[PDB]
Amino acid sequence: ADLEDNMETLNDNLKVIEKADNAAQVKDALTKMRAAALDAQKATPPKLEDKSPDSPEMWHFRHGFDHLVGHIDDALKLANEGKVKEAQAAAEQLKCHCNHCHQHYR
Amino acid sequence: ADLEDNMETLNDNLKVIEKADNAAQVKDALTKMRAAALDAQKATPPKLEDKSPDSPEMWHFRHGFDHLVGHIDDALKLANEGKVKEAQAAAEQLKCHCNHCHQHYR
Ligand code: HEC
Ligand code: HEC
Ligand code: NI
Ligand code: NI
Repeated sequence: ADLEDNMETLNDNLKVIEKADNAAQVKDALTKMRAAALDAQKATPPKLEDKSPDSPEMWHFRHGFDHLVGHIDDALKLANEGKVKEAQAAAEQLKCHCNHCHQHYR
Repeated sequence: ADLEDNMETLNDNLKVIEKADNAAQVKDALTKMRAAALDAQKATPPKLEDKSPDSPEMWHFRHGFDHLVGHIDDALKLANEGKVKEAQAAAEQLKCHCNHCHQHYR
């Protein structure tokens, strides 16, 4: 899968969590988001195609996925503890991670 | 200044920027936010007193302020270009940083 695919997965599944018709859909969507974020961390965004892997722009891009994965894991822990409403509230706060990275690099 | 006064400065100046309609107003408010964030960048929240300076929790707290200052700096550059509406949109996006740190450490 490519970066565009990963971003579609992130977008669809964030919306799944918001509209989840049952509690179990939340964990499943978070699981897919986690994998998409780790896959996207290994891509080069078009606006950074000139930059080397050691460039500060690429460093911040990769770090954004690490941080998103950490907050996905926090929400997964809540869901796995049965605190699914808390997990859904935590998932809503993931949008700020999308917005921040996009501000820089989308 | 203390943490609570620094936080009040950030809180009030976000609204100053939203209320503004010219580049000088936005620049002046962003400059005040920058000074507040810096004054608190080296401090320690109550819930982290018993933590090493290099602990993961302290490191994430400090990265919170460093990253907020970076995005204030980016919004300042927009104001300095006369890009009032873009600077205001960047300022509104700062709220993600506020809520992210609070949810971890408030
Ligand atoms: C960087 C660390 C990112 C994070 C976190 C998220 N996204 Fe992203 N996104 C990023 C880039 C660099 C791009 C541009 C990709 C390109 O090839 O142009 C995008 C793009 C999107 C898109 C549009 C995809 C397309 O087909 O053009 C969507 C729908 C999208 N991103 C969604 C999305 C969501 C919902 C995120 C949070 C859960 C998210 N992204 C995180 C970089 C980064
Ligand atoms: C961590 C890196 C933070 C960032 C970024 C922001 N804030 Fe914050 N805030 C933080 C702490 C640890 C605290 C509590 C301090 C304590 O000793 O309890 C706060 C508190 C506030 C408050 C309430 C003030 C009070 O006296 O309780 C407000 C109104 C506030 N913070 C606003 C605010 C805004 C608008 C921010 C972004 C622009 C922001 N904070 C960032 C830690 C951190
Ligand atoms: Ni975090
Ligand atoms: Ni950033």
